Amino acid sequence: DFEEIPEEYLQ
Amino acid sequence: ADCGLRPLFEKKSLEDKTERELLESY
Amino acid sequence: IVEGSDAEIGMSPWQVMLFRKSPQELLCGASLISDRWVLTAAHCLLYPPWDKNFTENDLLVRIGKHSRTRYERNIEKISMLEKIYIHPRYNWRENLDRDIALMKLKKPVAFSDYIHPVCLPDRETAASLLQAGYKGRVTGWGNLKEGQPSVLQVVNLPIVERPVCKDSTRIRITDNMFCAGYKPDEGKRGDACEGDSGGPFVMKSPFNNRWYQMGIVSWGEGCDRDGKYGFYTHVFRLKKWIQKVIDQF
Ligand SMILES: C=CCN(C(=O)c1cc(Cl)cc(OCCCONC(=N)N)c1)C1CCCC1
Repeated sequence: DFEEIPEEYLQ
Repeated sequence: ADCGLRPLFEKKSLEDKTERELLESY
Repeated sequence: IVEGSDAEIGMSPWQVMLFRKSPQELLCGASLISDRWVLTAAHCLLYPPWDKNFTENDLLVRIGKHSRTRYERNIEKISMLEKIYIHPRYNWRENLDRDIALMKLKKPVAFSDYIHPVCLPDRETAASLLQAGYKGRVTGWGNLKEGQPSVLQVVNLPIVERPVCKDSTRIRITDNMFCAGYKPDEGKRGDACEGDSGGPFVMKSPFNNRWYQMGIVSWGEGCDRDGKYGFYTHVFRLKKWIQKVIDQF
């Protein structure tokens, strides 16, 4: 459902 | 100190579509 | 939000999305009160009956959004939390009394057309505006039905007399809450709902034309039931703890 966000943030 | 003033409305003197209902109730 | 409408772009530039890293999900609403401080409901972070206890690294705040699910490139900012502060006497065991938390962002956000903080009320805006029959505005990306919107929803709801709030529920209502919603006979509907928690209940001052946050979406019984009402944390009554936290840390 949610569009993936920059992995920069999921760090 | 600029709180509560919306760039795309208050700052341009434009009203959103329902805020009149708010103001009319006061 | 139930029985609301799609927000206009830029309509609520203080609206923040509380976002779970993994599984990547919408936790709650929240609001931007300065370039570094977000205000939300304590129960979004800490609710032991539901084994909910998130920490700083569990979490991302996304500011400037309109689309629920899209990553809105060049429009939204996504920030990491430095520190969550729950009210010390937040009452999760009984009635969600003092349902309020502050989150300090790791770095400040820059403002834009889509990102702008809301005012917190002073004694006198509170006294003047927080009155039965006066309408405020709630916003969020939560359920439309007691199913979820593509875009930020908005609904305007009247403040309800305190006795009517008390007589609508078995729950013990405190001075740190107020309730809002249409009565069964008034013939308009609307309520917050699941997913909307932590979001702003705001009013526009007729004196200086600013938007003030009077409430935080707290709790209800179901969503949009006749004879039931939404309850909100009374931000003004808890302002002293807000001032304290902010200028101690
Ligand atoms: C009678 C219901 C019991 N409780 C809940 O159902 C309840 C608990 C939590 Cl953490 C959140 C909640 O609602 C959050 C969604 C927003 O509120 N809903 C509505 N405005 N319709 C509702 C809360 C617990 C304490 C008082 C009510």
